[PDB]
Amino acid sequence: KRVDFCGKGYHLMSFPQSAPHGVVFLHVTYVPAQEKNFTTAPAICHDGK
Amino acid sequence: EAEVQIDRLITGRLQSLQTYVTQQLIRAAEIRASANLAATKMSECVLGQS
Ligand SMILES: *[C@@H]1O[C@H](CO)[C@@H](O[C@@H]2O[C@H](CO)[C@@H](O)[C@H](O)[C@H]2NC(C)=O)[C@H](O)[C@H]1NC(C)=O
Repeated sequence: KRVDFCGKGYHLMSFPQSAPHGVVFLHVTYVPAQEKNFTTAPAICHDGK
Repeated sequence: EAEVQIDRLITGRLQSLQTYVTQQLIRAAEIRASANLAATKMSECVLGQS
């Protein structure tokens, strides 16, 4: 859950690969797309509640 | 006779310059870790909730 620790976006999973004197991580993340506009409210009022 | 006296200065000044350059490497390795912590705090406290 650490932001940016395992790639950009919401981390899903990672896979390691070996390199000559190092390691390559393949990070799979979720990136939200195609946002729409809406009107919001904090609470609803119904029956005086 | 001035070669022998110039070499005594050359040796000293080289020693002093190289001491300066070692202590800067050791001080930069410490500034680097602080900046690496600042970069993690910017990710985890400013662009998120930790
Ligand atoms: C949600 O609505 C806002 C405001 O209506 C949109 O903001 C527009 O942004 C563009 C930038 O290219 C401005 O030129 C417009 O003046 C803004 N207002 C408009 C178009 O009414 C925003 O784009 C909307 N978001 C989505 C995802 O559609």
